[PDB]
Amino acid sequence: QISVRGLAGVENVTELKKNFNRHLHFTLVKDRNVATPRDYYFALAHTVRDHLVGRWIRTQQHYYEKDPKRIYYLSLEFYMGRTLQNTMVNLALENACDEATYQLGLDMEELEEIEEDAGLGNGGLGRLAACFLDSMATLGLAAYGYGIRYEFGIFNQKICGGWQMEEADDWLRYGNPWEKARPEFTLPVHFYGRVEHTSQGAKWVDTQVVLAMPYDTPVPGYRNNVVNTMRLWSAKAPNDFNLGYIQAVLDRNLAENISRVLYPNDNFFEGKELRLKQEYFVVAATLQDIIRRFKSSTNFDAFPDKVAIQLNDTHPSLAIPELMRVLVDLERLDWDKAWEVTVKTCAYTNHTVLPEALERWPVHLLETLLPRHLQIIYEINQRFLNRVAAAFPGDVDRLRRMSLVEEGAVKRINMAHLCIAGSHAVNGVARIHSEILKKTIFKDFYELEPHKFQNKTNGITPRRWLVLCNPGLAEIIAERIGEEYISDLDQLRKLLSYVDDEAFIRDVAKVKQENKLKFAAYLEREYKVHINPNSLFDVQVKRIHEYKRQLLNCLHVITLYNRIKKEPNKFVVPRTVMIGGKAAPGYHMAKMIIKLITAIGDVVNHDPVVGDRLRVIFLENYRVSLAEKVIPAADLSEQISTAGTEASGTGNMKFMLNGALTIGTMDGANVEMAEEAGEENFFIFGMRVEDVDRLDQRGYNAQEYYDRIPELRQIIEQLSSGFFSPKQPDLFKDIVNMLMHHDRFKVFADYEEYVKCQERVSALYKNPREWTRMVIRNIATSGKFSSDRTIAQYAREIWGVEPSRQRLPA
Amino acid sequence: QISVRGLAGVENVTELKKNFNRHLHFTLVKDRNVATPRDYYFALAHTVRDHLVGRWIRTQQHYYEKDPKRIYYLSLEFYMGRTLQNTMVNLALENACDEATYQLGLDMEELEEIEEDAGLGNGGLGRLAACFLDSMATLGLAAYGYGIRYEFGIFNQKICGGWQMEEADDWLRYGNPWEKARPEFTLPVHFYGRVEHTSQGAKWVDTQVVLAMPYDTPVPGYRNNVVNTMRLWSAKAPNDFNLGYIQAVLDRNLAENISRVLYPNDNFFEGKELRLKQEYFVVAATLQDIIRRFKSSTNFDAFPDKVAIQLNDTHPSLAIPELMRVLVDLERLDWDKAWEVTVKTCAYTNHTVLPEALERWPVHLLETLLPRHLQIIYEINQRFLNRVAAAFPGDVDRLRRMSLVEEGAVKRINMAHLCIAGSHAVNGVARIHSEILKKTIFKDFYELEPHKFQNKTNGITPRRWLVLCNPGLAEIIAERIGEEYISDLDQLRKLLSYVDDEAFIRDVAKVKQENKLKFAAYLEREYKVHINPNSLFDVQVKRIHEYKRQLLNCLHVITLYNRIKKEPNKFVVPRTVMIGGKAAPGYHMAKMIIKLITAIGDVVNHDPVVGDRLRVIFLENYRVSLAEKVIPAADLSEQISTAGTEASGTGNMKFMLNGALTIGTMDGANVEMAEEAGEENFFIFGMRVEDVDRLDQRGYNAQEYYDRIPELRQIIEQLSSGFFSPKQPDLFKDIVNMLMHHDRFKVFADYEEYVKCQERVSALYKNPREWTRMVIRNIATSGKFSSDRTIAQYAREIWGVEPSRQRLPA
Ligand SMILES: OC[C@H]1O[C@@H](c2nc(-c3ccc4ccccc4c3)n[nH]2)[C@H](O)[C@@H](O)[C@@H]1O
Ligand SMILES: OC[C@H]1O[C@@H](c2nc(-c3ccc4ccccc4c3)n[nH]2)[C@H](O)[C@@H](O)[C@@H]1O
Ligand SMILES: OC[C@H]1O[C@@H](c2nc(-c3ccc4ccccc4c3)n[nH]2)[C@H](O)[C@@H](O)[C@@H]1O
Ligand SMILES: OC[C@H]1O[C@@H](c2nc(-c3ccc4ccccc4c3)n[nH]2)[C@H](O)[C@@H](O)[C@@H]1O
Ligand SMILES: *Cc1c(COP(=O)(O)O)cnc(C)c1O
Ligand SMILES: *Cc1c(COP(=O)(O)O)cnc(C)c1O
Repeated sequence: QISVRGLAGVENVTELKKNFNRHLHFTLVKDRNVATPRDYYFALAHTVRDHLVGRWIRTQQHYYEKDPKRIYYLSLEFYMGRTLQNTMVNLALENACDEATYQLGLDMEELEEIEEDAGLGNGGLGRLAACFLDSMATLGLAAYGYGIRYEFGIFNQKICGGWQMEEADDWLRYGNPWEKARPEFTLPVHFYGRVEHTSQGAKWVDTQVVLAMPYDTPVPGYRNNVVNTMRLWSAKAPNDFNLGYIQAVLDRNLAENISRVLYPNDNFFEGKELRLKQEYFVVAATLQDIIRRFKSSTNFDAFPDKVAIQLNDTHPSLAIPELMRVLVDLERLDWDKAWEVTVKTCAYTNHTVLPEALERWPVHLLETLLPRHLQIIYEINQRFLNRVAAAFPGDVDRLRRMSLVEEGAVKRINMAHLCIAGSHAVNGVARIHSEILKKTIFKDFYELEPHKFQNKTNGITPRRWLVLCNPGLAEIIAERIGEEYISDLDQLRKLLSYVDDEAFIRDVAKVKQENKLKFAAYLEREYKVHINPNSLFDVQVKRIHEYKRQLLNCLHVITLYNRIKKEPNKFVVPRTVMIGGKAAPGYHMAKMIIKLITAIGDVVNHDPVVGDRLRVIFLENYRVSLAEKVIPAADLSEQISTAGTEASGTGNMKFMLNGALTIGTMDGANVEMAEEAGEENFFIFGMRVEDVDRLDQRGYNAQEYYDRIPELRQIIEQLSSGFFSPKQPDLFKDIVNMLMHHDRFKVFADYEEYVKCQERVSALYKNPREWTRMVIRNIATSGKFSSDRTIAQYAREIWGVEPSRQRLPA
Repeated sequence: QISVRGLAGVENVTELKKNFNRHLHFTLVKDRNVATPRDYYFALAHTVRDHLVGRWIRTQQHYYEKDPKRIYYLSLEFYMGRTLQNTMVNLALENACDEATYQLGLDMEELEEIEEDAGLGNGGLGRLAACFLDSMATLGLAAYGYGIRYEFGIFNQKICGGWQMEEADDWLRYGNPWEKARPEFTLPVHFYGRVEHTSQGAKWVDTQVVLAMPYDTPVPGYRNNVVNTMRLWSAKAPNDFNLGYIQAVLDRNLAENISRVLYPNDNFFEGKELRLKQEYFVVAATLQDIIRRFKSSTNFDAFPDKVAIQLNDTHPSLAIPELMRVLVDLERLDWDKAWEVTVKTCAYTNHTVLPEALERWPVHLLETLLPRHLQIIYEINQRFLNRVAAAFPGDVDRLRRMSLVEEGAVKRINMAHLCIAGSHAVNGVARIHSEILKKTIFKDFYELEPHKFQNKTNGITPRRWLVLCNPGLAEIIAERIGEEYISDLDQLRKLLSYVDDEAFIRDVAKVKQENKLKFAAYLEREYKVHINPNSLFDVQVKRIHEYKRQLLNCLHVITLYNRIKKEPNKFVVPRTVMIGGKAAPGYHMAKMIIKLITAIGDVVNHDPVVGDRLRVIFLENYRVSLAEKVIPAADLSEQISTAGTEASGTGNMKFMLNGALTIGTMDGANVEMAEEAGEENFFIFGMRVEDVDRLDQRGYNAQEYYDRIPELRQIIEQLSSGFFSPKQPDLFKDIVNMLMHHDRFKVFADYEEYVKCQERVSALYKNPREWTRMVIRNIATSGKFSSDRTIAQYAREIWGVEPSRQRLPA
């Protein structure tokens, strides 16, 4: 059908067909008379997977021979989503598989919908790791993603009576055809115990052992025959574990619980023992694998020339004292030499400045669980602070501020401080965020070691986030500028030459309308919800958080509703307002925000006077596969966090690439997006970081805004009085009370400017041709936000390796 | 190499080779440069498994079309052992696979040793189920084995300091290539709750749900292209289970523990809740599957014409009240009609008369866990006892004896009574055992319903237990009488014509010597133990139990030792005495017996005066794969249980078929073995059942034997005084005290006759030609003990179906 999907050659189609039938028979043990769509999905998955095998084996063989510097990306989260389509795209098999299945009487799109998301992350941080793996493979880097194979990923969200309910995501129930268990490379991980000091160094003894069993998933690069590995560890008890008899066998679950479930908090630290066990488990198993591979190339001076470890936030920070432990206690290196190796090997990426998100582990927990690591952390701290004292003599308050050990009611270790001390590079994830790091929370560290601090603005992979989810747009683009942009997204700038081309304008607008029709249809089928496909699709999808200000969106929606009720017969641009995202199960205010949104929908969607001029829809169970459907359908992207709070954002970039205009604050990467597209082509509003600081200095008083803005007062009165909850009039009191007396995110302060900016959005939507022209200017300047650009920068500026677009032989 | 192993055709060998290489690449994702023997085993297993698929699909298709009566064999235990060789044997692929692997530079025997036993049973009862499945497939019956897929089977036994230690049998660690998960046929099972009575019958409500997920294993018949199914259920929690958040997900293990571990007691009832859950779980899931398959053929009058359910002991006895529950509560049949259907569908096999082995469940447990089933059991009991009262008016003690409900400190349900009331047939497992049932524990039931009681003497499959484990013997037999005997074992009678044939005598003796050399070699390799291969191999392998009297064997061994010490320079026939078996982890006396055996070895094996005239070896970790090695090597089979205690025995039959002579009591199937071979060709000794009864009537006084037999007194003094435990002189006091004051199994009473009989064994071993002639007479008359004979009898006399030796088309 479409060119970017590759060729459907007769020989290939014929071979895919027979391999599909072979798997259906020999692998699934079914005949076509009792096979279900799920069986057909599996037969296709095994057929496609077979094409990865040769490339996977030859890629790993190649790294063994060439011995390049290896990149180890450590993360507690990898939000991969579905794998089938991505694999076809990267191997150029999509059209051929479409043809083969069609000849077999099957609709491939239908089979794709059967696959479960691999949801081993919470949101942005996890999904960034996934885009990064795709880019590292596409750029030919010898890169390995290491994490935990959670049995249960991020929970499935059900909405019941307008409230979030959670159910376990049993993603492995039907099997996972994309992983290969490797029980032969199982490794031991130690916990608890005690330290004993001998004539010959420290020894960690009397430990409990848990086994780490690896499962390997292939990561194909884009049409370059490179297939890298993501290795995820699963916890297993040893067979003599606890070894009356029956109870000892049942108690094996204590050990195996380490890999059972993903902690479901986004941007929030919960200091539980099980989480600490997960963090050490991934680090300890991974480092043994790293050292093994390094020895199979005795002198660790070359270690940093052959190994880079990138810490995705502080969650794998124990890699620093673990590497020291191994080098000092096991390999017998002197401390100073070991520390030199460690610093040159490790680099740290920070993804947040919110205080409640920073990891500060109680000393008593580390003391019990990881006694030798605590000793090492203390020694690191003493040596570090000796350097600080030498650099800033007499500055005693600096010593307390910079210490890895925090004093107080309960002593804690600040893991960010540990990572900075033990890494040769520290980066933020968007220019404004990296600046904020140097000016505020890490200022002291920047003054001691300015050379460590860098920026690496985030990106997204244009394979998944354009070619895969929006083939219509990819095609009309390729028609004008060829296919090269898929691995060189900066080529999209060539599209500026078409901003006055009538045919292109029409095609861009047509693709959006088709995407909107398709999404409107999906809504009716799977959720029996009707929507007007000619309305402006106004979408805010991301995790539910106070800092992301879904509440500000709600205030605008109610404003719109109230204005319609006031002048029913006045024309207003019709909108469908869609808000989706998951709340952490323990985050009460986030759960209340979900209920407010559905409550607003209950009123608005059933008021005859509104008609279909305004609809408010809560999109249930937002996840990667849903993002792939809704983002291509969106007209307006809401990126409205309080300035200074969203470190980068990446949903923002997905919307830009897919033909939505953005309404947003000057926060995170929004700043760079506006810079690339031009401020005239972006709907910017609200306080800047400097304005937020000014307000904090004089004191934020929400009452002032309530007193001066009658439309806002009306909304608050509606909320308090029970207008949106007739049977439970005080249902939203916690929300009102937060907004009026302890709003850390200054929702009222940006309300007036937000509403006025939304009016400018509506005015532009009334002129389709100029709306589309502005869309073309955004798509055309989205190239900087490819994760290929991001990864090339990490490679050259942190890891010391050169990317390559050269193909291995098939 | 050898004929019974089939043909090695060029086309087949070529195809096996390329499929082996294909699996190594695509399935295992390895190249030959990093592959290990384990990878090679897996590649071979997948290659062989592919040959099962077509036959498996076509067999099950065939049953769907023809709609024959289906046989459901319900068991909590299936002791399958290894699958690779058995599969090759039954598909005629052994020689071809041997040739293919040899051409690839691999030794197939080596690869076979990598496979784990599937050890989902304790011993005889579990292994009987496995032989039965093989026979049902070989006889073309539409038969299904249903059980539980335990994550951990029977524990691995390690001996440390002469004591048994247990370690978990993590048999699934590397995967199981022989099963197919079928998550699509998952079914709900209910627990707890309460009963509510409506206008329209009872309703079981407020239950907790556990899901039963099936895994299917193929069961190939011998060269007939039939492949039946063994379906084993695994426990899974529902996704809303327990649904703070993290704890709710971790608590899923409560539900999943149902299928975690096999209870490791042989012939001993332990009344624990988890065991009851396992029993209901298998029954409830299985019955839904049965009914489903029956409806997909509304009138249940035909149910017994289309379904037979065989209960392997009382462990699945809840099938009776569950079937009633489904028919009465769900399908709305009247009670009397439902009971008629149930009785005609169910049949019960009893495997023990030991009181401590009989299941008697506390009423309070059933009341809490299965409230509706308890109501039904009460109703069954009332109606049954009404029949008894009508038949035996005024006999009130009979009413209390026959009741399903036992009165006392704690009320219990007698599950054997339930099974008899609810089955149209009840059988024992050897003629003497079936007689014992009618004369003692089930006498009252036999008087009420004589027609229900039958015998079905046990058997073993001659595929695994001759062709597979003793190819040398199978071949020298086939040379004389052709290959037909492998599925018609009665043809072995033809061998009586060769009892005076000098060439045959020599060949039989040669095969035994080769087996003994091979086993002696295995001992040195894997256990660094040296043995004299010219000695008489005297073996007792079976679970460790007081009733099996390993202790009597020990007394003979010590007698032999003491006699040598007394007259060192007198010639005695050299023996290697091997004893193996597992003790239940909580069975203290059994663990003490293991320690006594190793203790005797420590003394005997290191006494220079004994030399290699006597060796005592404890065979560690006895299991099906070890049985396949040691049984072909044995000269003397010890089958020495107290008369009346071993219901049948099946190890006895394995030894007979493999060229060992038997020393044994007239117990279980030993009686029928002696009858078939002739008493002159069997070493029979000891009390008969009638003698044991006589002694019990006058009172067993062990002191009498001690007082009259000086050789016995000497042994007891040695045990008490610390001769076999220098550092812990009173280590064996529990044993001595049991033997002298509370021996339920009358070890001393059979001692004199046992020792004298062992002397006759030694005298015959001195004459190789006559030893071998007697061996030929045993092998030649072992035909009755094929499980094909047994299954043909169940089919004709209980299930109402005809066996068939006709081949399906390949
Ligand atoms: O090896 C992990 C899984 O191995 C499956 C298995 N997987 C593969 C396999 C084979 C090829 C593959 C190629 C790409 C990605 C994944 C791949 C996986 N071979 N065997 C078993 O079916 C499953 O129970 C087990 O957990
Ligand atoms: O850099 C990728 C993304 O990382 C998100 C992010 N996620 C987390 C996060 C994610 C999971 C966490 C779990 C425990 C403790 C803290 C945690 C913090 N921190 N930062 C940022 O909010 C977003 O702007 C960003 O684009
Ligand atoms: O389906 C059960 C197992 O399915 C394996 C699988 N097994 C088969 C299969 C395929 C053919 C078979 C033929 C005979 C016996 C067993 C057979 C099993 N196909 N897929 C997966 O690799 C494993 O993770 C999963 O538990
Ligand atoms: O019939 C097969 C075999 O069954 C054995 C047998 N095994 C059990 C057994 C096995 C497991 C049990 C678990 C719980 C409670 C009772 C249990 C009883 N009962 N009988 C007999 O001892 C043997 O002579 C016999 O040949
Ligand atoms: C991209 C993405 C995110 C990140 O969105 P932000 O708006 O940057 O927070 C979260 N969840 C999913 C499923 C995504 O695909
Ligand atoms: C046959 C067999 C048994 C049964 O032996 P008995 O001597 O009849 O108790 C027990 N265990 C294993 C492994 C077997 O193969």
